[PDB]
Amino acid sequence: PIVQNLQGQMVHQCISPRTLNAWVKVVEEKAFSPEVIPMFSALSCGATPQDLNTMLNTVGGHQAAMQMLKETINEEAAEWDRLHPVHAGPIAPGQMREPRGSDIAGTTSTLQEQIGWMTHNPPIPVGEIYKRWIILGLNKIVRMYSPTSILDIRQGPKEPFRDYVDRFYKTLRAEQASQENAATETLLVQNANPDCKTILKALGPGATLEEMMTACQGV
Amino acid sequence: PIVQNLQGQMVHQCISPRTLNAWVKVVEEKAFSPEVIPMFSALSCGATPQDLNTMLNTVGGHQAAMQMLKETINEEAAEWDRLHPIAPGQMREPRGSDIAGTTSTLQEQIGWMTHNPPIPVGEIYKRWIILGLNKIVRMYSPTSILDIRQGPKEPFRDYVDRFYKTLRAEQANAATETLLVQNANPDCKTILKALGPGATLEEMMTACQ
Amino acid sequence: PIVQNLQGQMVHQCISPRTLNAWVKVVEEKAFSPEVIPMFSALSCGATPQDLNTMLNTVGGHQAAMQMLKETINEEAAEWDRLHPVHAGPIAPGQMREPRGSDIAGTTSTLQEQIGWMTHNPPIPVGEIYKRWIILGLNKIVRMYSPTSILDIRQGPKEPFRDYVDRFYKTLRAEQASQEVKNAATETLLVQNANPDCKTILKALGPGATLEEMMTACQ
Amino acid sequence: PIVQNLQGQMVHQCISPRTLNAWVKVVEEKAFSPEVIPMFSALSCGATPQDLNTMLNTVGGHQAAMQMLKETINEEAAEWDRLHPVHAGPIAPGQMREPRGSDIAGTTSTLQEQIGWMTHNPPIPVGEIYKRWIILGLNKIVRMYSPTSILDIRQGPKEPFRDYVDRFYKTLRAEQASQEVKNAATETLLVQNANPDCKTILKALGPGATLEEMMTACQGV
Amino acid sequence: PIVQNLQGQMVHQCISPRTLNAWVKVVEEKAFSPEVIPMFSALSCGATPQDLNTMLNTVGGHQAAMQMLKETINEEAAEWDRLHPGQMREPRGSDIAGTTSTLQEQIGWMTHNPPIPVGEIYKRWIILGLNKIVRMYSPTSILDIRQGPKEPFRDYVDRFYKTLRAEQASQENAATETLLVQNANPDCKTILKALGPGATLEEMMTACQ
Amino acid sequence: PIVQNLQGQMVHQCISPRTLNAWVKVVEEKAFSPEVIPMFSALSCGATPQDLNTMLNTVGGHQAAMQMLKETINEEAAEWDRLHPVMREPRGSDIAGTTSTLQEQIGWMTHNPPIPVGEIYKRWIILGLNKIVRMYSPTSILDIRQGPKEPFRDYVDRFYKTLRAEQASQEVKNAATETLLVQNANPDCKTILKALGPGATLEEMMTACQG
Ligand SMILES: O=P(O)(O)O[C@H]1[C@H](OP(=O)(O)O)[C@@H](OP(=O)(O)O)[C@H](OP(=O)(O)O)[C@@H](OP(=O)(O)O)[C@H]1OP(=O)(O)O
Ligand SMILES: O=P(O)(O)O[C@H]1[C@H](OP(=O)(O)O)[C@@H](OP(=O)(O)O)[C@H](OP(=O)(O)O)[C@@H](OP(=O)(O)O)[C@H]1OP(=O)(O)O
Repeated sequence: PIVQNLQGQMVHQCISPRTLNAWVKVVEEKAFSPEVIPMFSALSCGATPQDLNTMLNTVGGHQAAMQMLKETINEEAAEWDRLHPVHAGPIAPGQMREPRGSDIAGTTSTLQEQIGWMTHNPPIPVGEIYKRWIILGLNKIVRMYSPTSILDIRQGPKEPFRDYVDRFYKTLRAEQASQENAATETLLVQNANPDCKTILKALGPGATLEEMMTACQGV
Repeated sequence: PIVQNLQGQMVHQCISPRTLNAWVKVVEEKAFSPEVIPMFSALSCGATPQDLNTMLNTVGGHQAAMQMLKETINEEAAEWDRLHPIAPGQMREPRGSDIAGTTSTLQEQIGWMTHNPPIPVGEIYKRWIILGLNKIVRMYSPTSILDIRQGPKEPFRDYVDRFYKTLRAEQANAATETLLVQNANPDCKTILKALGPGATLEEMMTACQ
Repeated sequence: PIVQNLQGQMVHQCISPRTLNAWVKVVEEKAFSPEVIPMFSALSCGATPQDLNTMLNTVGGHQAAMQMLKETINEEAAEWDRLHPVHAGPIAPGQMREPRGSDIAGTTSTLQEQIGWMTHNPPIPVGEIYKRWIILGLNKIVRMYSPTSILDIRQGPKEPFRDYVDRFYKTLRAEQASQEVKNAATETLLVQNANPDCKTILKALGPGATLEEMMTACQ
Repeated sequence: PIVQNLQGQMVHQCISPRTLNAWVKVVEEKAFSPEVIPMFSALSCGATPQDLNTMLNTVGGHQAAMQMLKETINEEAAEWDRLHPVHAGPIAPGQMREPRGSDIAGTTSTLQEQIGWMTHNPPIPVGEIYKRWIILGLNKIVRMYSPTSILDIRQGPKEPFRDYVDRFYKTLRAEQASQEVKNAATETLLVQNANPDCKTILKALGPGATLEEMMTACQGV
Repeated sequence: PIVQNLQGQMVHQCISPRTLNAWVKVVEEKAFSPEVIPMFSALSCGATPQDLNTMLNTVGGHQAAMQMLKETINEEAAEWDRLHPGQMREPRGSDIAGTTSTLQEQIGWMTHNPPIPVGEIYKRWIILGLNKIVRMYSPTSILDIRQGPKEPFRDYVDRFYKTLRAEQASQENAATETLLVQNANPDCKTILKALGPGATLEEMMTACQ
Repeated sequence: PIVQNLQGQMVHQCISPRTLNAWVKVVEEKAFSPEVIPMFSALSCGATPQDLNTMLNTVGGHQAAMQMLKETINEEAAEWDRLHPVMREPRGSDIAGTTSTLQEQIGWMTHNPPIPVGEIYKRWIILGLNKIVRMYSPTSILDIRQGPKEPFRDYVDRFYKTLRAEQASQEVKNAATETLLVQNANPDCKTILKALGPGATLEEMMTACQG
């Protein structure tokens, strides 16, 4: 990554073995659960395109997801090339060549060029752009790899309400690739067992989740 | 987080993998026991709203508690917007979603936190998060304090352990402790009542040994 | 904690996750064995009252011991307030206010104030004072939670002398006897409670035998 | 490795035990799967030829692959010597002798000479050149140790399409030591080797479908 | 410990949790095998008497050995007081052992010009006591190490020099070579005597391969 | 070890617990396999004689090998004293850290020009470890024969692993090793290898015998 030292310099630093092993183990253990996407975004803090490619390429399995991710990266790179055409001619002294789509993705750019863009005045954050594309692709992968539909989450006859809500919002987070309505509240209240459904319907509209789980604690 | 370097400057630093793994494992292993809230407050030392959202979002399970936490954060953000509705260099004040890192960038968060005077959006957001976590800890407590009664052959030390564990869970005030003397078995209750008021817990546990 | 940087300044540093995990695991694994108190004193090196409260509050179990520790801390704070009365007289124009009992315990003081007292010239080491109180309370807890009395430590018929002396001095360390009481109780109880073989051998060594000679003769 | 410190100096640093153990365990657990090569490239960040030789020599097994790697390194060194004949003359003042093939491989060069080449202005990245050669040899080893041909990857009757594509691009990555492998023949072989149901759906999607659309259309079949 | 930072200054540093855990686990796993003494000497690099007392006091078991070590430290302190009955004050025996000296005084002696290494002296005493403990905790006598009928010579020499290192509290003579050749099984004994006197261990183990 | 700080100075640094534990675990797990010697050379990077003695003395087992190593170190020190008759000049035992202090070792290693007592001692230690590795080698290269159904890759693995063990080195390939390699292969792979002809690289040999 590119981090700031003690002398106030933006310098390049080798990616640590702890970060590599952490990302590899996160992918091995959690597959493409939603919480993988924050973790990735946290483990690639200040990363260069080379570091991002390193994190993605060290994954051994999930090659379908990785190939999808390459297709998404190519789409976003083509859009970047359409919106930011690199002008021909020679580069002025003291200036950097403008990055193509593959330059942001670390395919046709060197590490020295990536450091140059990221530490230039004004900076071109190629690492953050590439990370944005990668996070788009990973959102697609998370939505695709979601196992269960939200319509199939129904509270058991003797299942506690807390576990039912856990499965509900876990499934919803998996299918939306996001933790961010009225249809969700109605689907939530509708799929409860008769007791909790009667209590929740008795609570009236406009109720919060804390009140809902408090009213069904032990029912 | 935003930390002070060995040269005296307040700079931004990437959140360490050990802190992330430590928080994730704390949530996975301890669920929402009370001691999770201090640990969190220690692992988010000097954290920005982005770092707080990172710590909360890396949690895989307990999505009911996390959604409750989002509701609490939205409530506190709406309250902030209600309590905080032109100079040349008048810096913009943070909205509710700006403190929560929803509508603010890392550059803006560092801007508020390092301004003169500073607006510690990280500490405010951490205050809201700790409120929500207090609610979650209070709800996830298994037993009520009124249901903590000393067994016929239960040692007094274990009974006090369960008593103050449950009490700590439900109080995420001082008159509740009176229940400790009331819910003891007849022997220990008679001895403790004989000790009178002003008796410390050490004397109580010694008298019932 | 408060540590020294490169330019010789005493600055505040966030408590590391390794120290937190080390303290939590020490409490979980060793309960309130005596060696926990030195370990604590080592893990809280240079700690502020906030850091000490963090270390105490991260303990999940032993809430009876933690409440006892809170009572002891309140006692020592009240004694501090008794020994340092707030004087009603002429204060110097640059006279900094002295910390109260609750200020040293981190209850009514902020982190900036704690750093202020600890880094002042001359310093008021509120962290070391609070750590002294906490170590007093932990001493009480260790003394109370000691399972066996020293009078009940008797060498087994086939128990090796090394294991018997190990249990003897472990129990003695747990009960915390003064050097005179530990020397008398050690001289009479140690030799007296040995099995007939080791007792005969030890008696054959003559008076004034050191523990090394006693354990060598019974090997 | 040669890294930059807090004061912006390029200094030599002893290779860390964590990097050594990480590389050794990666070789022990993953053998010569493709993902080993990126990992290597990450663990040898800023490495000198001496550090590269250290990482390669700490490998205990796979001595056939290691000896092959020595042959590849010697070939690339001979090619370097063919492309850069050092002039039989005296070294200019304030300069360094140009590195031969064995100098880049750390065989006939000292650590101080490697630091000299790597920290000179302009630098001669002997570590990056040697790493390029090593990555060539490791690419050969990965392609050779690939167990299955891409032609033998056929979707099972009840195998999910996601697992079939996983095995497909995993095998293809192993056989090419690369992930930029998706062309026309791979897309047609991919659609062709699917089970009748998924093959009918994929052909019904039409030409030019993305992999996301292909796996979405065959989800739950 | 007192270590040198990146700016060439000798400063005091808090003992790291990794060193504490390393020492505690070394004592728990290896007990008082000889190799514990070098490890200790490595983990107490640059340590003050306070740090040494910290390392010794964190040991939970082996309280007999710890009391022995305390007695040995008191003996060496009494000997130091016997040898030492703008002039800086000299440290007494209890000052070197960290009993009657503060951390400020220890740093004062250790960082003076010329330095008075109270930490290295205390470490010398502690290593003496630990040598005593290692010699006592040795399980087997060297005279009882005899090569088995089908035991390889390499394993026999391993046990031989492990036991010898345990009873010497050091691995650094001729009676050991004669006892070694004497304690071999008949085959290896005939081969070793056929090698002749003055044979090195490499030749002895090579001849029995 | 002696490492470089921010002011460009060579200063002494306490040996880390992770390096000690790494070396101890390497000895416990790998015994005296050849790859231990590079690992050692990497874990003692910039080490002082005191640090080298620390790494060697923390080994709990293999006391026969450690005593052999002590004998080799004493031989190399006596030879150093014979070749260099007498800051004070270092003796053989001074380089081995026996009769020298840490301050003296730092003095020699940080002098201009430096006297690398750590690198000399490390050379001696690596000599002794080479002896130990060659002795602890289990099998002779002449006993490595390809099984009837053993893949050629595994046979070459055992071949060059055994050869590396018997020479304490990887630079071992020559004409005798190539002819012994082709000779000890099973009839099928031997026929294919003979069909390749001379000058065939190991890559071509392993490709021709695949499957
Ligand atoms: O006190 P800590 O926060 O736990 O700092 C440690 C310490 O780093 P510094 O002393 O440089 O701050 C370790 O250094 P050692 O002395 O053990 O070598 C280092 O380990 P490395 O040697 O592997 O650099 C480790 O870093 P890592 O996280 O990469 O394990 C890092 O811990 P933090 O990174 O968590 O601060
Ligand atoms: O001495 P230990 O308490 O057993 O500490 C180890 C050690 O961690 P540290 O050296 O950072 O304290 C391992 O680190 P390695 O050098 O083996 O890498 C680490 O393993 P990881 O590398 O996987 O982090 C492991 O952690 P884990 O529990 O996740 O296996 C952790 O053990 P504890 O966590 O029990 O302290």
